[PDB]
Amino acid sequence: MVVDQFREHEGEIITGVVKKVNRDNISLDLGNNAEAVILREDMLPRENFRPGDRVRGVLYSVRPEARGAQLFVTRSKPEMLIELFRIEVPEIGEEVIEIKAAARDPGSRAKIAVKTNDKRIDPV
Amino acid sequence: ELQEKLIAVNRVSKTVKGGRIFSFTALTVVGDGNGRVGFGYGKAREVPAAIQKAMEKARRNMINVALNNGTLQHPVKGVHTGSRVFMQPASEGTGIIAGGAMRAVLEVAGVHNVLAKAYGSTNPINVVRATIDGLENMNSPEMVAAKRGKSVEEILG
Amino acid sequence: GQKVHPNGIRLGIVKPWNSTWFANTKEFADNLDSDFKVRQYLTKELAKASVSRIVIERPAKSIRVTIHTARPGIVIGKKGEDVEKLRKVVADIAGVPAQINIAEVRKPELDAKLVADSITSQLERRVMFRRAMKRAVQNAMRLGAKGIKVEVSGRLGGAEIARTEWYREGRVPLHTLRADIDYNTSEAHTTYGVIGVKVWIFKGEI
Amino acid sequence: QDGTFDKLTKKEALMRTRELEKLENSLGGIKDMGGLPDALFVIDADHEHIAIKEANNLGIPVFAIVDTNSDPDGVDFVIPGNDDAIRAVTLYLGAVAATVREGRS
RNA sequence: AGAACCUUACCUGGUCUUGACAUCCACGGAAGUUUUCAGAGAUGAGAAUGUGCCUUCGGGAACCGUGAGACAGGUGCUGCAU
RNA sequence: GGCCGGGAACUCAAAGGAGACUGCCAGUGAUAAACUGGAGGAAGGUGGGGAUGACGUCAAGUCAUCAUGGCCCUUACGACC
RNA sequence: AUGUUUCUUCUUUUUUUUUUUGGUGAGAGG
Repeated sequence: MVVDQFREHEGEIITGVVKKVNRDNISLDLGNNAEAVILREDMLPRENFRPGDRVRGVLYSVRPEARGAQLFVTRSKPEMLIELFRIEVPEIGEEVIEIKAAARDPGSRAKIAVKTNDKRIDPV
Repeated sequence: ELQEKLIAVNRVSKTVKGGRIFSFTALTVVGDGNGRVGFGYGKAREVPAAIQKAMEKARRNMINVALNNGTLQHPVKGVHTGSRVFMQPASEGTGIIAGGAMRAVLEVAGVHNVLAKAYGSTNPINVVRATIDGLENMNSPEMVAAKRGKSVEEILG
Repeated sequence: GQKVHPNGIRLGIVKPWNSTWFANTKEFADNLDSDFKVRQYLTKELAKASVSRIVIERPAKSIRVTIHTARPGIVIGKKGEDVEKLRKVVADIAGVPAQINIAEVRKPELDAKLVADSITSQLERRVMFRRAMKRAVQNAMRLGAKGIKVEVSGRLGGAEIARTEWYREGRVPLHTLRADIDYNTSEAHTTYGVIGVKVWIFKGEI
Repeated sequence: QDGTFDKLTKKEALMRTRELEKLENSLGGIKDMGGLPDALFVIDADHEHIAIKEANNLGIPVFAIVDTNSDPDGVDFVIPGNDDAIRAVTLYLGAVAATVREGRS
């Protein structure tokens, strides 16, 4: 029910504490006995996390698996860029500006395409 | 970005049976420095909010002037209600002087070569309406080659 | 002649009293005598200790003082030896063992007393009082407290004539006793007068 | 739809339904709109003149059916046509619905 | 929310001036205690005698004197200084 | 002599609440608002009353409740009887 | 019907935490 109430978080930028760092994944503690995973492909190429570090990432998939991590978090995919812009730009959160497309080379360069219906606002 | 420049402060009041409460009419101007000019009208019950509420209209009042080589085009009449200011040409005179409380307005358009003289009544309020209105009906030689003649290059010689 | 305290009209029904213990009329005196002058000596030393309320509940042949601060690290000082120094200077005064309850708050900046002496701690050196208040007011606004009307008094700005103004943000109950709003006041006596302060910070409801 | 009565008195909640319904019909089904649209269709400009004033200050292109009595000072698309009919305005509304049938794909 | 002394800050007279009260400095007196008085009372003039606890036991906190004091005291004014 | 038993009915005693809202009926009125009659009830339209004194005016009073800038007395305007 | 004189102002800069199960007696192995 907590995950259902956090329907926004399941999709937006959840914040976790690094519990364990393995070679292939990072285990995050979200609180309330919820554990999330960032896979190696879901990390930025130059990030180095330590146990106890705070990490933000987009919850891009919830899997009802009988074993393993249920919550998959990304920092590399384009959704991380879109949701960071939604939080940092009020005009995107208010649906005044729309992000139409996002292309990303994680930890190097990204492009976002923005549109607005209000001729008084410069979306760029 | 908006390149703020702020000028005006003077009290206005209301005089109610309680008393007279000093509202603060404050004016400014907003522009790029390379063609987009437009201001906002602001007032509050203090000074720092009035310069902030005048900002939002100046975001939506920017009017372009087709800045030719960072100056004017040709001598235009900025006559409005209270001031009859001319916009005298000075083609790279390299002198940035205009009227009092108009000079700080014509830093935000960007120019460096123009003459002026506020004909009539020395008021700071009719300036910012006219110093865009003088700039408004002003047109670069291309647009008044786009209409008159129906030969662009022949007025260009 | 205006401005009754919503404090004194709402004590007990929503907010507990600042002293609760029984006495007869005959021992109303000696119980009362201890309360003022040691809180005088409490406010002398724990003025910099950021305290919120001092409820003194002294039962028959007993006394307990519930000190409500937010930085007890300077109240206990080191190894709690200064807590007994609060206790040795009160035991031979009232003649009764006076035990001390430093029960702290987790949040200092949502308190009526702390915002009052905040400007007063920075009034000594001449500050533009609006930004000084605005900072604390905004901080206390965004931190959950849904209403604030904040006051300063004296001769603000090095003035001579009478001046007072208030900054309204949110809900202020003075005709609804059900809701939750506090108020305090301290003073600033210096080489130019007494520059005073009131506050009305609103917390909530039932 | 589930509670709204068991948290206060029954007398209060009909004022809420008064607040709900009169802000339902007057805010319409426009709560899931994008806030600032790209166009706004005007049927008549006699007393909806505040819109064509307001829709012009943000550069939003907005239409207009005109009749004999109103002025084009402010509107963009002056289209003639009588504003007093029941089926004909729906014939106009059936015409734009053919365009809005392309205005989804 | 109560003018016989008091309250009382006003007046007459008689008085001490580091002072009714506070903290500190040197030293003394221990502190304490009843009573005879010049006198309106104030204040000041006296006699009998006493001495709990800690003892780092070359003496100290609780009380007053005499001397220098920093100050103390202000119902003396300004509510248009707050 | 409720004085001596008895009683938990009952006045009184004191607590947490139940009790009121134009809820219902009809006329009128713009299907609204709404006034006021009919009903029962302990009470009928904020049931009677108190507490709470908005923004502010009198730059209204107080320095003699207390605080406190300057001022003066500080062998006195301070102190005692 | 009458109601002095000289007297009242105006807004954009200040703000560190945090806490230092032993003994005795006998026997035996090397």
